[PDB]
Amino acid sequence: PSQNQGEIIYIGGGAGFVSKTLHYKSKNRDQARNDSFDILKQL
RNA sequence: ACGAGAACAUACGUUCUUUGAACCAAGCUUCAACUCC
Repeated sequence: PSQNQGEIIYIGGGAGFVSKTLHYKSKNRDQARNDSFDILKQL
C-alpha cells in the first residue's frame, strides 16, 4: 500500500509508538535499538 | 512719694476658586488524550 501519491498521515488512533515519535531519523538500526532500550528496558 | 499714672496691638476676613489618575496594550505563546503490554 505504498507509494500511492503519497499523501498519508497517521492521526492519533493508537497508531503506535513509532507513529507518535519522530526518531526513525536517520537510520534503521541505531534508532531501533535506541527506542528498544528506551521503552522496553525500563518497563 | 520712680518722666510717672490709667491703657488687651485689638476689631473685621472660608487656604479658597477652576482640574476624569488619565492615555496606549489579545491572558496570550508553544503543546496530538496519549504510550505500553
